[PDB]
Amino acid sequence: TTRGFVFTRHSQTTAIPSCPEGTVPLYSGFSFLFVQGNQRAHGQDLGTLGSCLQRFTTMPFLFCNVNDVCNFASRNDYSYWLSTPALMPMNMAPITGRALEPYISRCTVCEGPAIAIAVHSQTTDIPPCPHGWISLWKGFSFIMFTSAGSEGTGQALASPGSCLEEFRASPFLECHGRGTCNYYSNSYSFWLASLNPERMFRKPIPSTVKAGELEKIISRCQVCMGTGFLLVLHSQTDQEPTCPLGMPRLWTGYSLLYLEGQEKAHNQDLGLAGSCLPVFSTLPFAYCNIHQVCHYAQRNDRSYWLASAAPLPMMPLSEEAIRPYVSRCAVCEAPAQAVAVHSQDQSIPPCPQTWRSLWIGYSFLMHTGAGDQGGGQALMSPGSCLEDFRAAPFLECQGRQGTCHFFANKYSFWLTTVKADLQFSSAPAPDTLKESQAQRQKISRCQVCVAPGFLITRHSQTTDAPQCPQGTLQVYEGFSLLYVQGNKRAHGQDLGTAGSCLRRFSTMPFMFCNINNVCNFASRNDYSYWLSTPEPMPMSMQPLKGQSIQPFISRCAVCEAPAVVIAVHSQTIQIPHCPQGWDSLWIGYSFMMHTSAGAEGSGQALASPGSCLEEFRSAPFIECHGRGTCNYYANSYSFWLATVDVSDMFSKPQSETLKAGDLRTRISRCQVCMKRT
Amino acid sequence: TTRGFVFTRHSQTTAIPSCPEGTVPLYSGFSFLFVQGNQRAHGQDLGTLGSCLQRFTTMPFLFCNVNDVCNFASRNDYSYWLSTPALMPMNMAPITGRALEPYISRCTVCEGPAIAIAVHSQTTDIPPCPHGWISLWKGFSFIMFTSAGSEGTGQALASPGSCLEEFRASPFLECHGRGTCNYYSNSYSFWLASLNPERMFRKPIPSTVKAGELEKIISRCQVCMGTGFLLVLHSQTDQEPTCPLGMPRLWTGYSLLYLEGQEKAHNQDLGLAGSCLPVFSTLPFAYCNIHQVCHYAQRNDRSYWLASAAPLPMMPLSEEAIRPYVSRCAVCEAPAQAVAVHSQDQSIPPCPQTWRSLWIGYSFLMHTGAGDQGGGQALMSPGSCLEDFRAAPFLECQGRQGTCHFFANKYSFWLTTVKADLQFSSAPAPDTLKESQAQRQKISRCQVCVAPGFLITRHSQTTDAPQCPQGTLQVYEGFSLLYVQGNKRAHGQDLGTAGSCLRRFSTMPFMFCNINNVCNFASRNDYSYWLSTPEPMPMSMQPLKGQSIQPFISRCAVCEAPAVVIAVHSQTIQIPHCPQGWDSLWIGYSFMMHTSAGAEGSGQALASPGSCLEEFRSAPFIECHGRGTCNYYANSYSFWLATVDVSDMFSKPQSETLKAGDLRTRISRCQVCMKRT
Ligand SMILES: [Cl-]
Ligand SMILES: [Cl-]
Ligand SMILES: [Cl-]
Ligand SMILES: [Cl-]
Ligand SMILES: [Cl-]
Ligand SMILES: [Cl-]
Ligand SMILES: [Cl-]
Ligand SMILES: [Cl-]
Ligand SMILES: [Cl-]
Ligand SMILES: [Cl-]
Ligand SMILES: [Cl-]
Ligand SMILES: [Cl-]
Repeated sequence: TTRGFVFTRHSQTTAIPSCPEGTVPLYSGFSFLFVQGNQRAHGQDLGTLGSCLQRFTTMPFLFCNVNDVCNFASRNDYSYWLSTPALMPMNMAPITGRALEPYISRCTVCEGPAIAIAVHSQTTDIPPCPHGWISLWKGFSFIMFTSAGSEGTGQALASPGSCLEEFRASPFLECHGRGTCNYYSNSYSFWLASLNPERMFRKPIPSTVKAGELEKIISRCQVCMGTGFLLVLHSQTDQEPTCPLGMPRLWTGYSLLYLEGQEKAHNQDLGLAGSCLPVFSTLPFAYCNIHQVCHYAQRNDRSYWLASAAPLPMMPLSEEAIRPYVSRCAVCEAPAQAVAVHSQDQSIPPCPQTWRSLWIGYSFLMHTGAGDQGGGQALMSPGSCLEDFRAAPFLECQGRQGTCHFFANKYSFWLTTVKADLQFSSAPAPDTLKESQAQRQKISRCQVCVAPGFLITRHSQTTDAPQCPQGTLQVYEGFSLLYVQGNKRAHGQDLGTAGSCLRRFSTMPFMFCNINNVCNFASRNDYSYWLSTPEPMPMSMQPLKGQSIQPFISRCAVCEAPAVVIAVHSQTIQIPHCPQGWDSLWIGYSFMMHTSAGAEGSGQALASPGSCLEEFRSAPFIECHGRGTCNYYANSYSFWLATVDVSDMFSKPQSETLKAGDLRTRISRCQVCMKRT
Repeated sequence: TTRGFVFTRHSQTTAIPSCPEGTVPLYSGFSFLFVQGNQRAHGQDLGTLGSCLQRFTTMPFLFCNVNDVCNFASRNDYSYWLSTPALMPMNMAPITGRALEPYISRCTVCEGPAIAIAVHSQTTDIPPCPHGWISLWKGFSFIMFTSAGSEGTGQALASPGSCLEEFRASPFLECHGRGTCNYYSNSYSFWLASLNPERMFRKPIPSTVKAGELEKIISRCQVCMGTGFLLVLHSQTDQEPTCPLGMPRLWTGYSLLYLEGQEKAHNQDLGLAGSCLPVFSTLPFAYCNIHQVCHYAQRNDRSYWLASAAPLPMMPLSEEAIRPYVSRCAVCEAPAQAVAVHSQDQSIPPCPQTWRSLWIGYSFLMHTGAGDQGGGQALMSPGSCLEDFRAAPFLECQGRQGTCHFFANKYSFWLTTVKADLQFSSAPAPDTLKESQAQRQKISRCQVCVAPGFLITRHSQTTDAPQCPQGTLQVYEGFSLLYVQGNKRAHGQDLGTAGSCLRRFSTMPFMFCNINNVCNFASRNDYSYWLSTPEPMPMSMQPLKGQSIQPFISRCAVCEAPAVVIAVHSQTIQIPHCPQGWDSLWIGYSFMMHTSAGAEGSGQALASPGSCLEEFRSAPFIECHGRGTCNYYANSYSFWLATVDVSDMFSKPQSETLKAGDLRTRISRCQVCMKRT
């Protein structure tokens, strides 16, 4: 019955969890939440296999530099794991060694015949599964978390990872490269709140709860399995959108862009059903601390939503005045996966023949709100294809104040057109565009299409386009885009997805727009980052410009596969076996995250082929700028999953500095696998 | 007896503190710690008059945008105040309204005949004052603090503000524009630790203490008054420097650059005695939480120190191996204040005649270490003039690990030479310099001189240089530098100091250097920011380049004054009176901080003339880039101290959005005053 749809279940105890009825176990492990390296957090969604590591260690990664030197457990980095209810020592000492085992949650990776999703009631009642869908488990609506330095990450709200079966004010441990784990007083968990749906557009009522009553303010959820895929539509108006003909509507709601707790953004991809919340609030979440206290509407947190085209307000909108400004959404049951295609051109890109066209739009890439926070869309996701271009596509809600507003620091970023024959030859030509039609003519266009198969991306890490893996068919060739950085905020593209493969290269493939309806292209200090090749730097070590950039940029192919493709990781020097019933596509090294300018960066999902780079490189990417230059920089860092022998589990990490020939002895291996059908 | 040397004393109770014997009170108020606006913290040193505000409110500032609109208490910003021992409600409810009064510490601003400094024992014993100096009070060694989003700030370690008379695990309250204040579980205080001086170069011993024993790990201090000024020397070698002839040596130590707690840097200016710590440690501090628990060496914090010229290590230096790599320092008693003069030229700038020359060096501007953290030097401070140029002038110590190392992401930033006759005409010419002599020839030179008077800076906010205020003499004219941003990290120059007045303009007045001994100028994506003029943007709204930049840049004058100059702020629409015995220099508006790209920014000290801008402007500064462009941007924000009527004190801030004609009705006024002699 199984067809390659893989999810994780977490016990939150020392017990290894059983797979739900109708699904089969692939392997079990320890519940891995996120890493924090060079002050940057990078997580693995709890519903995906990347959150289940077979080998526990307080330091599951290492980092490498442009001098071809790697450092393991030798600086001041962190890892975080879901915990059990085991009580900590009374003297508040940390735990080390094998004594850690009773404290770490266990997990099991399961394969099912169809996708598993989470649905949330946003009340204290358990929501029903969508009609026809089968219940896998019930739980509590878990969103995000922060710990050291207020760094953290979150769950996609339609992922099973957003539905924890046991409520915990303190669901996770902070661990150090030093070998210790503990709970700390700034370790915070964030949950969807139980809301009054009649008060959507009214000021939140503050509440503080203590042990014995914490669950009275927490939303409930179910994880459900049903055939088909989820298609998400955002109207960008105050009217609910209608589903494509033949696709049943599962629910409607309000277009959630991101939530911000303790000044840390947690975004929902607009193409995923977690971006469609049935119950709006200026503050749809609460947070809890390790002292078994939860606070709702007691500090300074906020929310961000896609906006309608109602006229810009001159001052914050209060309570009921908010309603006409929030975009609506629908979640529809589709027979296959929808993807966005982008042209980097004024012309609308056609859907491949036999692929059903759903809508056409403009290429929406990323956004920044208050502070240095923001987020962005996956270019392979329909959430990157908005039917209506808007310089100001989103609003901010001031949480407790019960208002929303468009403040002047809001930026939207859009993929731009690129002249096909001028690639490399010239620097981006800066421009400032003040009229909406002028702007629309410089923005990349897109079309959302239903694909009969699955798309994966492969990167050659050379100047030659790679071949697709056995049994797949090349769709197009391109250039390996790793991430972009706009207004200092980094936003990545999953290297296993088509957004990491742009058909046209530019050092500045996007522009930004403000609430004054003025857009600026290549006119500030922004970046693009690309996987790179073995090409050595010039002896002068000056940045490359123009045609001299070409030999440095990795190429890629997007490949059409007949079945689902995943990556698995051994955490050893051995190649991990593909799960039974899956066939090998390629092998590689476990690539997890990266940072460069301002220590901003992004990372890979371990479940994705993008986490399995076929050639290890201490310096796998090059940094480009809107002014038309590219170079390597001394603070460009790569992060890799580490090997963990049985003797490395639980014990103090053996800190080490490794030079060139001895690097890959500590790098985990991986295999990219495709379900056999 | 008084001669214009002004400091603050804090009671940490509801009692208004008396001034120490031999000093006279100027006014009293409430103990103000820092603001957090647009996710950026900006503090007022607790030893300075900026930490004593007469009118308490939970929202003492507002912010303004490039559309000439200001917003007061309408977003999600914070203020922080020193607290009393008053107990909070049992249900953990926040406090609002007049009920806040018993919780806010009081302060008194005092004038004395000479400077007041803090000295720290780094033990549980009280240190003696330097020989001949008079004790003002005793206390506990307070460094820094973090709260929401792990934002916070710190005290200069030779400031009286680093010596709190009562130890408190929870010394401060977090307040909101909403009108609430409370303690939160992530509100952390950081203190110098009690250290074993025999274990300076050994691994820290971890400790966790609870109520009743917290002070057993906390350093003690005294605040002392003595005639003369402090001169700080850094050898950049493992040998202690010798004081200039005629200047008694007060102490020697190790060159502290910055400390990092919860991933937040707190820097010590290298020209201030807080950068010279007698007792080295890889972790010289501990932290406490509001649950009356303090932790030493239990997490992942670190320290940074100036380095010697010993050869670069291939792996971290462990314990005793550290010693030859840490720079030494001396603190000397000087008869007048020493300042740095910079040439922006290969030629050494001469000391003004009659000013005593102390040393010559290279212009050291800023630095970045792990993550997005770092700091920098005031160009008027001798700490910006290092005798030996070093691409890698500082090292990082990994705290608990008991190691130090030079990792590849470390950057040093140096002020560069500027061709006098090429200003404005051409964009900066990018260059990559790989040889030390080549680098030294592109770096600005400096000389440290003893000045017989005091220097202040005035900004015209027009294209004309301003006149110096009455009774002062112009030293030079220049361009108004507000701050720089390198590797995304912002670093400001106090607008009341000569570092905010550069004789030569460039959009890129600095370069950066890495541990591979390679320096890069105008070759990445860095910024400079300048006070601006009334010049309107071009209709195209494209960035300015070349000679078109000139009409946008504010000019300044540096002025020599016969006596100390301060600013005072009314928090009302009325001009504050100068203190008795002080004469008026100019009046203005209370300018506190600013942010632009990435919401990075800097701010002003309320004690400084730099916090008193003579013309209010919603958009007082323009953003320039290393590529040679300048423009205004929609996220360029200014922050101003707000007016607080008696009816605004304690009560809920009356949130308001203000347009152009009604802006200054909510802007505090100020006066710049000079001691009459
Ligand atoms: Cl580490
Ligand atoms: Cl803690
Ligand atoms: Cl809140
Ligand atoms: Cl604004
Ligand atoms: Cl740019
Ligand atoms: Cl570099
Ligand atoms: Cl506010
Ligand atoms: Cl809390
Ligand atoms: Cl620590
Ligand atoms: Cl490194
Ligand atoms: Cl630059
Ligand atoms: Cl802008």
